[PDB]
Amino acid sequence: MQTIKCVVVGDGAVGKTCLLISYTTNKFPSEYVPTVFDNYAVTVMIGGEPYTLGLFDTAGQEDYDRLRPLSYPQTDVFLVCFSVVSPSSFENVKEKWVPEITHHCPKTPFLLVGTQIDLRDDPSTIEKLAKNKQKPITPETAEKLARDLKAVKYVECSALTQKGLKNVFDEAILAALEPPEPKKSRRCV
Amino acid sequence: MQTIKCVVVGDGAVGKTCLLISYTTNKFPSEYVPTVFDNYAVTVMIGGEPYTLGLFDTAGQEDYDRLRPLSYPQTDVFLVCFSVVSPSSFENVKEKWVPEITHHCPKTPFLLVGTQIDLRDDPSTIEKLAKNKQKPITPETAEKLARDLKAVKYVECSALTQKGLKNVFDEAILAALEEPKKSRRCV
Ligand SMILES: Nc1nc2c(ncn2[C@@H]2O[C@H](COP(=O)(O)OP(=O)(O)O)[C@@H](O)[C@@H]2O)c(=O)[nH]1
Ligand SMILES: Nc1nc2c(ncn2[C@@H]2O[C@H](COP(=O)(O)OP(=O)(O)O)[C@@H](O)[C@H]2O)c(=O)[nH]1
Ligand SMILES: [Mg+2]
Ligand SMILES: [Mg+2]
Repeated sequence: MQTIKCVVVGDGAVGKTCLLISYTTNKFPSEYVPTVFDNYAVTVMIGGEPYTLGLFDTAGQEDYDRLRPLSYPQTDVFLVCFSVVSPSSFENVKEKWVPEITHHCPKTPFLLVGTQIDLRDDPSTIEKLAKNKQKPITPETAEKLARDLKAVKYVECSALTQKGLKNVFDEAILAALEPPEPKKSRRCV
Repeated sequence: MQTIKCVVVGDGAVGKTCLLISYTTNKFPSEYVPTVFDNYAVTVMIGGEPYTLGLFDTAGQEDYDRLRPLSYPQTDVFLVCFSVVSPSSFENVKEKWVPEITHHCPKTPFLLVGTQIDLRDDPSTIEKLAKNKQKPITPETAEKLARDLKAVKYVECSALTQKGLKNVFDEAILAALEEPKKSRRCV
């Protein structure tokens, strides 16, 4: 009916699934994260006419490297997710994710989404980080990464406390608004 | 999950493509052989943890000279191949290959690989060599060059009889085992 496909991507355990399910049901899956890689839909009211926002989840694990890209076709905006309290995923945004996306979808915009920020203050997570890199990604450093990789922008959220969250998706909606007739329509293919 | 990139280089017709295909499939391409712009990813088991061995082929032809190096980055070890029954390929190892490789990848180890050894007796090949060539590169001779050009070592094989072949890659595996002090990764 006038679609907006947004494919979520990011290392594993980064909180991709919880982020979507949280956004869509307004309830963080506090007992079992649905093990199914599913699409989601939300009828957004952009302007005056409704738009179908297609939220697509992905399987991050390496095993899916050769398959994952299959869902990429016709995407409008991407969300490269990384857990604010696991530098691991953050490094991968650069070394793995952004490249993959660009490779397959060169004209498709993408936002850098920091996830699990609520944990930026959970001591045990900090005490665990101890391994010298006992430092959770800060907005300061993530932002530059956005600039370098050319992300439309950096937005961060907590699927647990709902903080930001919706914003991430508004930013996703606004970044995806393809032009009118223009042969320059970033819709991936 | 933990790789070892191995790029094969050598003069055309040296038996590069069959060397790979035969090693990976266990059967010499008896009726078809591509040009290769392909990649083979055998799951090697080093230690206790699996390693993905990336076998990359290259188009040796002069035309590809400025482009072929595009695959060089991320390489752990090199295989400079030359067909034992074609001195031409041999000379090119020193004059062409090692340098090219050296310049591009100054820290990446490489191995001197003699190919098509089984031909070192096919009369026709021999009698054709008659034109100033009573000798197909002997291991001893190649070995010498190995020392000179500082290759990790000289290994030879016959993609046809698969003789030695497997060894070539083991040596390739052992040569590429990057300690964490200095990574010979071609940048
Ligand atoms: N007899 C023999 N010839 C070989 C062997 N491996 C390759 N060849 C010969 O190689 C020719 C082409 O070599 P190829 O592998 O296509 O050379 P490349 O382009 O250097 O990879 C084939 O037509 C031959 O059968 C081998 O071990 N034994
Ligand atoms: N505390 C906290 N845990 C989160 C948050 N978002 C995700 N998780 C957790 O992250 C882990 C994996 O998240 P999932 O959504 O399953 O990650 P995926 O691999 O990216 O789909 C689980 O422990 C979730 O309980 C968040 O904002 N807060
Ligand atoms: Mg998931
Ligand atoms: Mg070839």
